[PDB]
Amino acid sequence: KLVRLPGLIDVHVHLREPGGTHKEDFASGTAAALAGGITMVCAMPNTRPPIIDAPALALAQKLAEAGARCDFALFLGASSENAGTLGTVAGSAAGLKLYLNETFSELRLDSVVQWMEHFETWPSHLPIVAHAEQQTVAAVLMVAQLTQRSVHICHVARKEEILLIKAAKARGLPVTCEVAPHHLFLSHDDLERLGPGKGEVRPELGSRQDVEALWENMAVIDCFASDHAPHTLEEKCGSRPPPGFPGLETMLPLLLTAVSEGWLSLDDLLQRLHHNPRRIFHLPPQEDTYVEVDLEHEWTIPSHMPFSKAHWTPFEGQKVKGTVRRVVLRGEVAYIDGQVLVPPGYGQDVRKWPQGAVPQLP
Amino acid sequence: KLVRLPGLIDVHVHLREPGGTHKEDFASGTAAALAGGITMVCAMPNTRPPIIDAPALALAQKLAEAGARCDFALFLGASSENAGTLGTVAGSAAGLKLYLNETFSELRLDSVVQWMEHFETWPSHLPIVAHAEQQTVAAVLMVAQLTQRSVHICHVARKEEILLIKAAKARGLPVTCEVAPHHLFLSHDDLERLGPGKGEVRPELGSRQDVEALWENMAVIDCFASDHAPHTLEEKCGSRPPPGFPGLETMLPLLLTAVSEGWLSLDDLLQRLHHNPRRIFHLPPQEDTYVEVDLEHEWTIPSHMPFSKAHWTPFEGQKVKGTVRRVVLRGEVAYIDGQVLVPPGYGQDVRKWPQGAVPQLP
Ligand SMILES: O=C(O)c1[nH]c(=O)[nH]c(=O)c1F
Ligand SMILES: O=C(O)c1[nH]c(=O)[nH]c(=O)c1F
Ligand SMILES: [Zn+2]
Ligand SMILES: [Zn+2]
Ligand SMILES: [Zn+2]
Ligand SMILES: [Zn+2]
Repeated sequence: KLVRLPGLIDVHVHLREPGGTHKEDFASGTAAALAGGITMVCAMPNTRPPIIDAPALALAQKLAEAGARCDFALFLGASSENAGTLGTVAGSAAGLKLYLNETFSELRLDSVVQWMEHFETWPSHLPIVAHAEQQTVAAVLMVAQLTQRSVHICHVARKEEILLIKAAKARGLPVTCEVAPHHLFLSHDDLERLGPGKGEVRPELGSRQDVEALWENMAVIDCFASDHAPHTLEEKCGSRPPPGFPGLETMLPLLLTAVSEGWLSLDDLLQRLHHNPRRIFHLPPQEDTYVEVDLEHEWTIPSHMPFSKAHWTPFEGQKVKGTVRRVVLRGEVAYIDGQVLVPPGYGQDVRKWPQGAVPQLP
Repeated sequence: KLVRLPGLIDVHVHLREPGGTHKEDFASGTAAALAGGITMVCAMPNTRPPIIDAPALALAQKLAEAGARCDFALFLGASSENAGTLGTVAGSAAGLKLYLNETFSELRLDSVVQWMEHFETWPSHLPIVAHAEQQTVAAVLMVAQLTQRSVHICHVARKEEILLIKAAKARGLPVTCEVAPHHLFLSHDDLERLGPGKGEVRPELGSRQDVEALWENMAVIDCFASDHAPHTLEEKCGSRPPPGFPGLETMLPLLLTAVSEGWLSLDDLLQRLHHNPRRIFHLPPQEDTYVEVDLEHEWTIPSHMPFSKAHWTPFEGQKVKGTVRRVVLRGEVAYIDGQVLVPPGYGQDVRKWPQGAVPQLP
């Protein structure tokens, strides 16, 4: 007996096109998405060139429209130079992403005053999300209150962070957050197995106490999002390993295993992979779209999942219960039992749908 | 310049058919809904006969399918005799409604043990909502924790109640709630104008401090819902006035006025009249459905709105800014500038849509 789920949404993926297509491209990454039961993705802007101006966004839109197999929205990225320049294209993006900790030079902000400038100039009705670790969570929350608007915290990974967000919500502050599967299912205990290269990720893997705190505070977690961050094994095992894990193909099997174990309910999962992503990012419904899963099938994650060009996974060897059997996207069979059946280019930019525009006052 | 909104959802209406059709019927009440920018309603079960068994639900479904002009789901009602008997029809209903304070004999529960029995036997994946005032909020929350499931509190009307819910959410308990417009825009101060008959409503009108507490704690309010409770003027002004206000045609104009005044944002409104209703009750999207509003037009609420058979309103004389200009429902023009253009029977039972079934484990 298969269970029908709505089309799931991952609001945090890195699809590496343009400029890193040996790691992933729209076609391979959205294949990975569909195989993971994900029918809509929001793609981060730290590509090469990064999506920090209108020409780069225009290029990325065409690459995505030609390569994506599932539907998508594209983030714009904040830079030290583009505050106040994005007004005409802001509504066409998923939102604005701030890299407030480590990143490459083009996305680095050197002063909290630059964060303030972005919060002040980005249209107030559109989403802002932040990579903000440890005290940076408190700092960006302060900037949000000074400018009287909301903020969404990406990949919350620590007891410290979820408890700060919990306190902020108790005071009625408009903050939401997401958690990635590696911060719920991996910890320091796994670093010996993974090694120092494979294990590199930002936010880093937490302690067992961090993991337990995120589970205990599930009510504070608005979304799950993979932070699909593909790099090849050569790169992860080399002399300057880049941080990040691929995760699209493993995130739903891991969470379905947790559901089967009673760690959270099926509704808890669907709030965090469907309803709350929709409502935080104003993402439109997908007509005739659904995912059929088998909650009985037991399997062991292999050394690499079939589709991501990363060709490795930190979850190798984990026993899971739950698998994606079939995905229907806008009335076409998109995935069955390991076979992707929609071509590159089938996916669409949801921000161009009339129902995908963010409502605003005139 | 008109603003396009998604199709709004009111999860708490009384449409009085069967058995009170001089007060309202599916056709007139859903006309009122469309004129208020509402494209989907959840209808309460305290009709005559009340919707407390499978035959009554079957009758109500046909009456709604023949009379409704917008889409709908129908609540089942808890009784002293039907716990453990609703399993085969539960998934076809909006949810289960508990009347825990005043109601008529057929829906009265005489013991908290009967509440426990309903929480124990109603399928755990389906919604339960409660009329639960003052300490009854705490009592039903206790029953929800004893049975390890969620509950939704209807029309929260008091500082006492919203602060108790706030405390429950801070402890991570699965509770949501709704607030009706009369508890945000009317108070004790209005009882002299309204008189003792018109002013009868349950929950009663609150103090200015109650109203201010609900606004201050907007972050705790998950949904707005009208509690559209129509009775004729003759009945409201008679010797045994029934409690309740009509509200479908006034609720969005009132809240749009608040948005124009800066009391809450347009997003705050759409979370509470669209996204959160969807996700709490697992209600499906409506394809090709949207509402165009004019946020500039100033007008004064008259002595009766055009469509509700109640033919009166407690908001008479309130100055509002904001009006519904056009409603499109599933690709047909449903309402323009005071004219309803879809016939009785156009509306459908969303629980019969494949996307409208509540996901559950096998
Ligand atoms: O793009 C990446 O690889 C990446 N990887 C990470 O582990 N963290 C990031 O914040 C990031 F942008
Ligand atoms: O149906 C009604 O009129 C009604 N009216 C109210 O004012 N409160 C109720 O709880 C109710 F069921
Ligand atoms: Zn990041
Ligand atoms: Zn990332
Ligand atoms: Zn009630
Ligand atoms: Zn009611």
